[PDB]
Amino acid sequence: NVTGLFKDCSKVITGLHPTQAPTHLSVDTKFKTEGLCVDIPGIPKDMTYRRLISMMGFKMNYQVNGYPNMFITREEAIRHVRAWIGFDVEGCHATREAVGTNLPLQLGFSTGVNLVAVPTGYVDTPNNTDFSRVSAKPPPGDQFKHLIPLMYKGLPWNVVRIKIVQMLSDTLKNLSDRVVFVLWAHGFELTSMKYFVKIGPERTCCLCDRRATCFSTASDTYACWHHSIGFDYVYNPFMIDVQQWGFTGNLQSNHDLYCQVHGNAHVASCDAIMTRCLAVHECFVK
Amino acid sequence: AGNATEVPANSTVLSFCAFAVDAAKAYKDYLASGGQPITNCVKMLCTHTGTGQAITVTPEANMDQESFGGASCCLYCRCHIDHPNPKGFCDLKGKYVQIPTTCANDPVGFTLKNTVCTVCGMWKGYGCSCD
Ligand SMILES: O=C(c1ccccc1)N1CC(O)C1
Ligand SMILES: [Zn+2]
Ligand SMILES: [Zn+2]
Ligand SMILES: [Zn+2]
Ligand SMILES: [Zn+2]
Repeated sequence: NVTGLFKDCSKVITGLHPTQAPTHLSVDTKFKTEGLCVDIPGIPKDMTYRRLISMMGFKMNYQVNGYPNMFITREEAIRHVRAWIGFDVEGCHATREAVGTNLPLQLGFSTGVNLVAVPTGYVDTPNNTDFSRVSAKPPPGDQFKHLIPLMYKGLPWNVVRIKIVQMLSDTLKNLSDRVVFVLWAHGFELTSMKYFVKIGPERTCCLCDRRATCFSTASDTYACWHHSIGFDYVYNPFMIDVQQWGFTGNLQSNHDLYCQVHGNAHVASCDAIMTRCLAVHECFVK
Repeated sequence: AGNATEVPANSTVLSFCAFAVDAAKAYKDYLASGGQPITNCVKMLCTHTGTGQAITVTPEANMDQESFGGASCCLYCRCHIDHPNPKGFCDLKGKYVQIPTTCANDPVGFTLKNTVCTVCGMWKGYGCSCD
């Protein structure tokens, strides 16, 4: 029994030395005997590897005192309709030195904003995990051809996450004390959130009594949407996956049952607008 | 394509700690709310006649310890997140770590909560000959 979370996507034929492998599964077979591992004199550690580790497959089903649930019920989401932001991500595929994982490329929101990131992954090395640019290509097919020019228009993730926090803060500061990301088939959106979301216990802002919605790695401080200028992470967001409400078929076919004003322009922001629109029609119309 | 590194019993705890502002506090809180410790560590077979020093080049478990692969006992290596060290490098990856047998059910939690004496090389409270 294995999971795809933290799958090693490198093309290295062998596993790791016992001192460098993060897990027993990832140790090379040559060291495995009698149910455990052995150190073998004369078999050295590898001092130059770069192994891409997949961030697909997160499971946010913990129940830890004082930490809020990220995924919320339809009833809780309805009460916080003013906090709804549709979110969709179009990815690119690892290539060359790695294969088998998707990296965020175009991040789209129901505000109409599309942000483009440099293809970046989590690469294990002999000393740490290096969050770095990795070789990538858009998926093949005419439905994905629009992503080709985006491979050279990306911004570094330290810039993209600041822009996400600024956009959310500007949109929501007079609407809600939180954000509820409205998703359709959430797996890749949750993988993309690893790049710009942090979690922890509920906190209050560094300048008022409002709950904290943002975090700064510069000062290790917390802010609400009003006081988050310069903050780089979204803190304790909420989310809901609309696809889990009983719909069959794709996003567009279900969106089109209630709405005709949102034509499919085939972009992350358009999928994010259709997802929020479908949720609004399903919960509030008629 | 690719090769799995993890088992499903660790998905929840690793996801929780991978997103936390404070991963060490999140792991401690996860255990206090009844969660299971991280499993699938690299436990070594050895002769239990070693020096007993905490962090070593080869397994050095004495009869009161077990030896593990160092990266596998490091929360930051297991979650693929930043290390707290100034330059962001790991002091356990590429070494073996000796853990008291009484604590070997949770090697990741042990390394998070304990300190190595710089003078004698043994864990403070679990072998240190200085105090
Ligand atoms: O033993 C492993 C391994 C590497 C990384 C993660 C898990 C297992 N390999 C032999 C070669 O096909 C890759
Ligand atoms: Zn505030
Ligand atoms: Zn619509
Ligand atoms: Zn480490
Ligand atoms: Zn000492």
